[PDB]
Amino acid sequence: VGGVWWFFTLIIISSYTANLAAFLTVERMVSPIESAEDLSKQTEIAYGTLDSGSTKEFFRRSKIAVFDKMWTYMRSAEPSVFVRTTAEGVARVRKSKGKYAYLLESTMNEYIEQRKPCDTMKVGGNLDSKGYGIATPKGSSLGTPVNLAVLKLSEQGVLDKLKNKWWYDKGECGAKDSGSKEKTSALSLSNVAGVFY
Amino acid sequence: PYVMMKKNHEMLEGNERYEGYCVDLAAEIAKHCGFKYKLTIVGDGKYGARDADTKIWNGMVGELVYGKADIAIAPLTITLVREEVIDFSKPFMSLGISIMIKKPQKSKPGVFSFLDPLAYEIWMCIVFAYIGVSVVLFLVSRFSPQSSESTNEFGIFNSLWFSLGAFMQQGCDISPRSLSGRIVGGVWWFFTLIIISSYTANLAAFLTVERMVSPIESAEDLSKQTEIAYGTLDSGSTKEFFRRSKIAVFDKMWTYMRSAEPSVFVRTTAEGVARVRKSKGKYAYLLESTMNEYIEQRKPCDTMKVGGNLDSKGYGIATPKGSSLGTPVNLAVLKLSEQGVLDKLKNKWWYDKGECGAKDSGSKEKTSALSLSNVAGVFY
Amino acid sequence: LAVLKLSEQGVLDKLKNKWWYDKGECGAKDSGSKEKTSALSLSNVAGVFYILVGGLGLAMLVALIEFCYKSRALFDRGVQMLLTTVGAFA
Amino acid sequence: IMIKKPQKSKPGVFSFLDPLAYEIWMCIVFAYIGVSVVLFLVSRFSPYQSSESTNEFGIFNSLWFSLGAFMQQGCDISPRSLSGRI
Amino acid sequence: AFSLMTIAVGTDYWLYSRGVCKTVMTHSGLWRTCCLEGNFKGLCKQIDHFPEDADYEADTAEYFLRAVRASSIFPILSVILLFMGGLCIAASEFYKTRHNIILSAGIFFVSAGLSNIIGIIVYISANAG
Ligand SMILES: NS(=O)(=O)c1cc2c(cc1Cl)N[C@H]([C@H]1C[C@H]3C=C[C@@H]1C3)NS2(=O)=O
Ligand SMILES: N[C@@H](CCC(=O)O)C(=O)O
Ligand SMILES: N[C@@H](CCC(=O)O)C(=O)O
Repeated sequence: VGGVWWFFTLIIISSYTANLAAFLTVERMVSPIESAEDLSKQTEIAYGTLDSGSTKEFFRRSKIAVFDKMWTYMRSAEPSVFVRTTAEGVARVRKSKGKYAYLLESTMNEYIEQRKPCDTMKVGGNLDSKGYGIATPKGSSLGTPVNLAVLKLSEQGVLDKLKNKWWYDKGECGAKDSGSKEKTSALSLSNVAGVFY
Repeated sequence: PYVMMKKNHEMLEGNERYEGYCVDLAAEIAKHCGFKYKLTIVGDGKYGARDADTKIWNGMVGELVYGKADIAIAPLTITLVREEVIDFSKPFMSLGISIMIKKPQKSKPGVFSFLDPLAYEIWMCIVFAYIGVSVVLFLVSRFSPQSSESTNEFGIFNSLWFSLGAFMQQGCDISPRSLSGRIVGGVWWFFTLIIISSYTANLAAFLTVERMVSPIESAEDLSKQTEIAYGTLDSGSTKEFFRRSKIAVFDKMWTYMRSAEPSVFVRTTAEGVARVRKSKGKYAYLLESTMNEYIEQRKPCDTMKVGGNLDSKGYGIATPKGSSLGTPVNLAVLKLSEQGVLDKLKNKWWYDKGECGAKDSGSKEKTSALSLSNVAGVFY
Repeated sequence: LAVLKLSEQGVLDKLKNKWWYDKGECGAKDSGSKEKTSALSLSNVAGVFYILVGGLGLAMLVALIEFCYKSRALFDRGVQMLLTTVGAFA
Repeated sequence: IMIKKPQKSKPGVFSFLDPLAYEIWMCIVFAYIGVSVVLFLVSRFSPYQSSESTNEFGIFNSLWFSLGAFMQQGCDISPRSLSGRI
Repeated sequence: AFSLMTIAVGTDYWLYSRGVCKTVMTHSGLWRTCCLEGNFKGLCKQIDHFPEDADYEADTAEYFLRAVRASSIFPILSVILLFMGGLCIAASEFYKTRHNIILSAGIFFVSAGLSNIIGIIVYISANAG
């Protein structure tokens, strides 16, 4: 009985002290809301939209019930959830401290998160897709040379290289490219405080 | 799943003979535009790209240009060569160049996985050395020294229990007190301080990373390796992508595509899928991400996509130049895209056949706890 | 004039980057730095098994000679006083 | 200079004593002899039936306590004095 | 005990690996590496510690391991000492009352295991590579 309980102890204890200093310094990320289903199960945080926007006109034209709730939330919400520019919607999220959400396009939400102060986060998948296009008036002569020119950039990867250049060369937050690199530190008493309790 | 053979083809008739993404999308656009329609299949079974010295397209678009076919609703890549001589509507699906490789083995830890950081010759040579010590510590402590052999408490059964106590480091009841008793008691102490520590040092090594790291996921090592040949569809726009490369690693990709013996270009995608399965790391295939989605979402589930997309091309509903129907066709696609119809159609075909259905993104963090399945063995 | 004109643009350096790297690469040149873990082999821990058996033969030897000494059959207080005298000196 | 690139060398038969340098294993042995003589000195030092043999620590047992204490193994004996427990 | 050594020295299913039977699984042994599952089968050749393309020249640690492995003294020692313990335990029937002779026997048995156990360790050491 003792001889096996010894060998039981040798495996369990040595597996407990394997990576023990890591688990006292996990540094978890909470991420309270993701994945727009769980926007609708935790709807108490205040959503936000752009005035005169496609994000407005998408949710004005709501058909899916998860999408219909979040607009019928915002239209009767107090106060006016709309902001006049992107710099108004970004700043309203930053002040409210996890309490005000703003629904916005994927590339600006890519851009704001990269730029310091970098206190915001892009969670959840895209809820659709939509495109920016160079536009001419209907019947314009320039429409045909431009329409051929868009692919002709894109097949060469010129547009992708220009997309690689601009969205990466701007202000980068530290946890975007080289924030993956790790390091070690001494144990703090706030890490081991329950054992003294 | 853009066009799939329906099970009851010889029972059913007409456009009901086929069922697919485009078959559903053709029905949706014909409602909003208001035209009767009759599906066909290309006889080439191919994508229309240009002949040398002839320019006559062999594939769907060659059936579309030449007055034969009216509308081409298919996974047809909008590239510059096509759009300069046919019309496209606005795209309906977004994708890019991506890689399919086989994840080889799953290989979860077995139930005796805790014994792993020492080899099974060592555990066998530990048990031989544990018997080998404990017989020697018996033989020393029992000699001709009234009954003064009995002053040593070491019979053989106390000898097996001492060296088990010294090996598991759980203390010991008694201790040898002869000179030669303390030698064997001293050396076995020095033995067990190395071995138990070599266990706990190596078990810390298994408890951060015990998995597989992907060989070519950075996509520049995929262009690099001469063992892992890589190919794509013949007369395919993926091949037409790399014939005009301007990036240096992409400049090297086309060169091995040109200089592979024999042709790594496979006649279809489904036969190209079956080539990588036979290869087991020897060959890689290059295909579109939405074309590589449905390969993962089917059994044997051993196909997975590495990296992001290499680019961002798109598919289109194709019409001839100056085709009068194509503009309400074009107004249809922006209607279908905003009404959530296309994403719902992109939902339905690409999840409900999730027989694999795993969505195992992975608990990537190496600061992950032990599970009871990992240390189930010692309880047994 | 053409040699520098390539070289100031880094064209020659880019052509030197291209050719000497795109050829046959041995495995320990670029991605041979990456590491991994494995079980301990007995050839790694073999000396500890030697020392164990090396100690067991010794312990049986000394246990035999104390039997041959006792079955056959001593410091003096003076000679150790001389022995602590010489040892302190040296 | 080109030579035939050598094989990656296996560790020796004394690879266990590699994480501590050679200069420390000589100073671990020297600290071992240093402790066991001092532990022999403190106890068995004219206490005041016969008090000269009250403690169980001879020179030979006190070597075995220090060897036991180094190898993380418990022993039978224990110091049991204020100056000996230090 | 004396049987299972002298059998094991004179039999050659020691190791099941893949290697060359002529100079591809091996009926490999302590003296003579033999071969199974091949086109030719049943031919057993002499094993060879190799100095040709050796890569262990002027090794202190390997030159000890080459000598002990291929000239397997320790399983030979584990036979003779086990045999010598057999003669002292056979000599307890006739010329008894010596009352020392089975300790002289019994140490030879314990020694013959310490010879045998390190003969395993040198065997596992050498074939790894
Ligand atoms: N769900 S998806 O990614 O297959 C997808 C992708 C796309 C969709 C619709 C869906 Cl459902 N429509 C857009 C369309 C909206 C306007 C911008 C691009 C076209 C016209 N094209 S897209 O961005 O290529
Ligand atoms: N780029 C958007 C801005 C409005 C929005 O984000 O909804 C548009 O053109 O409509
Ligand atoms: N859908 C693609 C298939 C061939 C490829 O991926 O290159 C096309 O129309 O060109």
